[PDB]
Amino acid sequence: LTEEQIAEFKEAFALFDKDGDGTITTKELGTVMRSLGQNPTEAELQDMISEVDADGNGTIDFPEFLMLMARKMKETDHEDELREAFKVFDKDGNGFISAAELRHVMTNLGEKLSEEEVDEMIREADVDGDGQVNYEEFVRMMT
Amino acid sequence: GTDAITQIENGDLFDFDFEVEPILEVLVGKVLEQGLMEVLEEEELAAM
Amino acid sequence: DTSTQTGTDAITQIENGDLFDFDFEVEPILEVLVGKVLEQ
Amino acid sequence: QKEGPHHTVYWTTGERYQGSWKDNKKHGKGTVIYKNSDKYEGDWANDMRHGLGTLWLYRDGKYVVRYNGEWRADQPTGHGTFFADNGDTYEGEWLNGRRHGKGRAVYGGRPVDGFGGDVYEGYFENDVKCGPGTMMYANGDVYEGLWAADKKNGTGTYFYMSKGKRFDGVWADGAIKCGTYSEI
Amino acid sequence: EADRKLSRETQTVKIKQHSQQTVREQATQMARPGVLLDNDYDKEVTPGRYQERDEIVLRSTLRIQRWVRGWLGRKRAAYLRGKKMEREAFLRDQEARAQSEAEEHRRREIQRRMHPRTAADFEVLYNELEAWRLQETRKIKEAGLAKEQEQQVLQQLLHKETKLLQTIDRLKINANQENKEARIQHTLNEMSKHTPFTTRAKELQQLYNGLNLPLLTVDERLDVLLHVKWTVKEFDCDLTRELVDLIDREADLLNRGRNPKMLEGLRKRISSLFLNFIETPEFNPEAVRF
Amino acid sequence: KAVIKNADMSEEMQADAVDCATQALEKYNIEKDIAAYIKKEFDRKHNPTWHCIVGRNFGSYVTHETKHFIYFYLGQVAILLFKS
Amino acid sequence: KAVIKNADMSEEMQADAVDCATQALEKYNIEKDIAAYIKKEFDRKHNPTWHCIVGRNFGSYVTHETKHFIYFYLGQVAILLFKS
Amino acid sequence: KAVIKNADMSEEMQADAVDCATQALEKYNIEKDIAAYIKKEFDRKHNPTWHCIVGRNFGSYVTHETKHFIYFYLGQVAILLFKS
Amino acid sequence: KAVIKNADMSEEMQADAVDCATQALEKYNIEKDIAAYIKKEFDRKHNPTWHCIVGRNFGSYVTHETKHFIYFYLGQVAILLFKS
Amino acid sequence: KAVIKNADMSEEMQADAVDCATQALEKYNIEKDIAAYIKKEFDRKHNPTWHCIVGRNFGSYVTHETKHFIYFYLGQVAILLFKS
Amino acid sequence: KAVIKNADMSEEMQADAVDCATQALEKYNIEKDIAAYIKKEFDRKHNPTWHCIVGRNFGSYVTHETKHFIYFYLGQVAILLFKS
Amino acid sequence: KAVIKNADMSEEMQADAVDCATQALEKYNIEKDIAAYIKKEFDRKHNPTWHCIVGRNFGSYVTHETKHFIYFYLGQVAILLFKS
Amino acid sequence: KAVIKNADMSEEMQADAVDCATQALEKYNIEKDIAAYIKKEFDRKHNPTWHCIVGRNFGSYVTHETKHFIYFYLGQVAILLFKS
Repeated sequence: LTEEQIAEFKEAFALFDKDGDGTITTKELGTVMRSLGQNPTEAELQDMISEVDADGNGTIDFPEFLMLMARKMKETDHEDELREAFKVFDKDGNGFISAAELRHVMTNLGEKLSEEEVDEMIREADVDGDGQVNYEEFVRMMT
Repeated sequence: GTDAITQIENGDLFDFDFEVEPILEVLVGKVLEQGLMEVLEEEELAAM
Repeated sequence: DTSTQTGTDAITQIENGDLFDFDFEVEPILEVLVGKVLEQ
Repeated sequence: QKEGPHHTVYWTTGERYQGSWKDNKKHGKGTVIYKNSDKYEGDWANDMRHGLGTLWLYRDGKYVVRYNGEWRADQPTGHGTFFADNGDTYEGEWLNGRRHGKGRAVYGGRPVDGFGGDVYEGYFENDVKCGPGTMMYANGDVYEGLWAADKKNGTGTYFYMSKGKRFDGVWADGAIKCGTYSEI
Repeated sequence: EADRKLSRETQTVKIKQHSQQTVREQATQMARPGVLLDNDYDKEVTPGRYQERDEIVLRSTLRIQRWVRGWLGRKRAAYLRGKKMEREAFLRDQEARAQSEAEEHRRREIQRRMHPRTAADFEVLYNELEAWRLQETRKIKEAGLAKEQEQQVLQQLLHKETKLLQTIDRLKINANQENKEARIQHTLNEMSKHTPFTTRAKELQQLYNGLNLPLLTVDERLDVLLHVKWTVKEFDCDLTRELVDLIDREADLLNRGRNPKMLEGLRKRISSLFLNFIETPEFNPEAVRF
Repeated sequence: KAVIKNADMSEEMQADAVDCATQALEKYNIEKDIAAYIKKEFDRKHNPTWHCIVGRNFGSYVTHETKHFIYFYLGQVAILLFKS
Repeated sequence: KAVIKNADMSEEMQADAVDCATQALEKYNIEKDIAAYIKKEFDRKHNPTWHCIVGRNFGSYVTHETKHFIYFYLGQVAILLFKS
Repeated sequence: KAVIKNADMSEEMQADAVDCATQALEKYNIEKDIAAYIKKEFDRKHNPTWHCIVGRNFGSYVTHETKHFIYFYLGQVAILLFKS
Repeated sequence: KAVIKNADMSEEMQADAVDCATQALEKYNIEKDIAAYIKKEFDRKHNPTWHCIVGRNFGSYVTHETKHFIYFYLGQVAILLFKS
Repeated sequence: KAVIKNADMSEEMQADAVDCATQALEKYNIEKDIAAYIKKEFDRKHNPTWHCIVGRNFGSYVTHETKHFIYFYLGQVAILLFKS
Repeated sequence: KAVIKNADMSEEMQADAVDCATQALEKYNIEKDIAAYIKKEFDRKHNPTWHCIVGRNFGSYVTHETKHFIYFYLGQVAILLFKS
Repeated sequence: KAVIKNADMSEEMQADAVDCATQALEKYNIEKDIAAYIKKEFDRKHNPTWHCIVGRNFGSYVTHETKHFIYFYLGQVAILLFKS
Repeated sequence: KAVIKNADMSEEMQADAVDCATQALEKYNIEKDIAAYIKKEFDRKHNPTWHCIVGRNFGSYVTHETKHFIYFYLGQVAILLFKS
């Protein structure tokens, strides 16, 4: 780990280190990975967790955290893969997408998002409820 | 502010080709076959 | 001076000989060809 | 010595005092009239104190009783009642004027009736109140809280008994600045 | 007399756009030899591949879910960072204000040490000096030496003590004078807080702060002396005589022309007699205050 | 329960404003109507002129007249009331 | 080859329909069965509303929702794929 | 007349369907005239929207809503009816 | 481009106002900030009497003098500017 | 007898509109007459600014005041009623 | 071949509308696609707050500001466009 | 704010009168009414009769008698009051 | 030419007062001195005692002794004169 990455991870870890003991609970491991700028899936998260808490203490130290971080860090998706992913829900490559189809896929396929997450997404993105979504801006806000 | 009632009326926006396509097509096929039929009939009559 | 803020798919198909009664249609062909042969 | 319940002690214009006399002045139950055109009858005590006393500039003074209550060092210095003509009726334990003490000042005429301008109940500090108290405005509303010579930024409770609401908050140097209006 | 004319009102609110559609029909006619016939305004086509798009969209949804999880974590981190920086500002600025107030108290104590204006400040100084004496003599005793030079050290120490006590006396005189002047100003202020007697009192306060004035000239000085003399000449009893006398002495010895630097004691006497004139019931119908 | 996040009004006048706002919210649906009601009320009770502004999301800076400027939140909306 | 008897869709949608029909023709040998297969595959494949008719002799007049329709022939068999 | 091989509809609408089908098959030759007459008459009476496939060589798979479905033979023509 | 919803004000002063407002929106990015900025700018620019309100969901009826009323839209925000 | 094609509106406003529209339908049958009737009725009932589109063959794209938007086929004529 | 059936609008803006309609028919065919494109263009080009209906059969009764209203049989598509 | 230009009575009665005048200015605006009310209240409280004059601009001599003849301001409304 | 608006006085004594006021204005510039002359002569002439005001602006409401109350105007400056 470089000095900058070590500092960044100490900052975030201490933000999530509820009591400063130098370890973090497995429950917020995903938050940290997300907090660090990585967009990992729930499957990888569950794998890493499983692949790390054999002792059963249910905590993670800086060394193991740094190993997990470097690993996950090696496989990071680019911006274009994401643009394409957005356009996959954009039936005709117009740059818009029906809100009902988007919501249905988001809540019915893959790693089903929660209703709270979909509501927050629609709210936080200031998208017109009865319009066409210029996914390029929504994506920029989310990028 | 100002209320205006606009209604599309009858006999307006009228085209001519697309209104005659179907009758044209049906009549052409029909007439072709009917002509052929009458040709056959008249041939037989001529034989008689 | 002051400021403020705040539906089940069903598939149906038509099968041969349902609508088509072969005899009632093949009768006239027989009649015609025999008339032709006879009269001619 | 000039003493004994003398028939009178005469000076030029003097002091017109009748009552138990000793030490050449009023001492005992007696009434002293003095240059402020006023006579008060009390259980005097060298004017270093006074028992129950009624002070009143009467008819010539044109008033009934100016003050009634006990006196101590010719200041009432205890329970005393003052009655203006129609301005007010102050009943409270005040020493050396209404400088301290807890009492009621009805700031309105017609006090026996509800038409009275305004009552008051609480603590006084030098005319002002400066303390936690409570005043019924004589329309039903009551105020319960802290005062600092008025305009006190303190959490208080005002009772709209007519409406059925109560407003608790901060009279921030004024009658109102912020608080919460609620339904008791 | 006047009245208002009119007003206006506008209810700002959201206004979006929604679309409505209509049924569109098409006809297809099967073509067979016979009565059926048809104009050709048609097109031909090659099929191409067909959709297996479901697995693509499922993988896309998984990817987007990973992306949304990272973004949600990032947004929660940003809110946590915001609260963190808020609390850090809180703590740092609170400690800074506390340090500032402590430094202010320190400077106040240092100013107390420079001049002991308070009587308590003087009592503090006295007790501090006596503690100093005691500590000095305790060190000197625990030295336990110089059974013939002990007394010379003692004499030096006592001379120091005497010098310090005389300095304390001088400072006490100064403080008494300045406290006197301050309390005079305070009484003048009590003579200010609109009854006619009180208005005259405010005028006299203006007058007294004009009498105690430095940076005078001569024309302005003579003019203000004339003003104050006109003012004084209303009551005119006996003090006004001597105050005016000293004023006129200065006025003359100024008309003839003498260095105002040589007019120090006389200005003092004029100001004192004018304040004494002011400190009088009949001459200042307010002197009942004190 | 309710709130007043800023005020310039004499206590009884403030209680009157509050009761008026209640009776308006009771007898009104549209906003500009509620504003007109409340403003007409206060202007007729507390010596015209007044102005009222009622909304849900709006940032305000103004130069009011002393003891005539109140801001309070009730139910859904936030209401600003100030005399010319 | 291919004749488009009726269309109310984008060119891409019609191409997808033709491709779908040719893919279907290698699975279903009964025409109602081809219709069912196509309907399922376009149900998951496309916008949920659909209708499909396949045959060698039929003519219709349907009020159909705008922008989604195609009706075209491959070989001698017509395939109609549309959204209600 | 309507010989209903498979029907899901009410009596009156079925009776009007049989009368219109009989008149169309007796009086008219081509399919689309019958289809348009049927569609307009069933919008007029049955329900405002409908979808039909009439033919001689037509295979279809449909998701009809109950109280609206027909699949019947008349003469030598297959008539498929459903509302959408 | 700013839309004037309503106004009683001379044209040049309205252009002045829209210009100053767009400038304020360039400079500040908190509602009340915009309000106070425009208020002060307008007061300095023309006359002392001013009253600027900025928001998104506010309906207000306010008595106004002549020649001193403007209600106009800047992007998403709504501005109300009058003379006190 | 009113298929609500697309509507963002309270059920009660829909019903009140339906009642007044029933009186309109009993009065007239021509679309322009229907629109005049409808807009006059909702001018009398509510704020005069309203917009109604009535007809057999039309598609719109409109700007409507929120929580006031309805589009339904009431018989053969379709009515779309919203308030500007 | 434009025939301006009924309009309250400046002549120059009418000619501009005819031009825009020409390239509109050039670009898209769908009715409501044309109307949405037209409304976006006339929000950009002309003044805002428009309502558009590019229909075949409809009767509407709308209320508009003066000198902003248009209904013209552009080609044989009747296009109506107006301002709030 | 208010200065007693001439006081020819007891400071008690002067306080009385000042408060009386505050009440007067409260109750009325036309100086005639204010003087009327003050004079009534005073000939009640202070032994009829007295006379009250009020104005912005006058000047006069009076050969008054003891315990009367106050002359003060309120704002700039000068008030003279003396018993014949 | 003295005009007498309000009168409770002997027209003879009214004329008296007018001529007195003429002499005083002839013999004064300061209205305190007009008062002086007027009062002194009108006491000697008009059966003492009396009372006077001469001013530009004042309103009054007075209860006087029968037959001795006059309020009149000398040109531009008004004058009241009466008895106890």
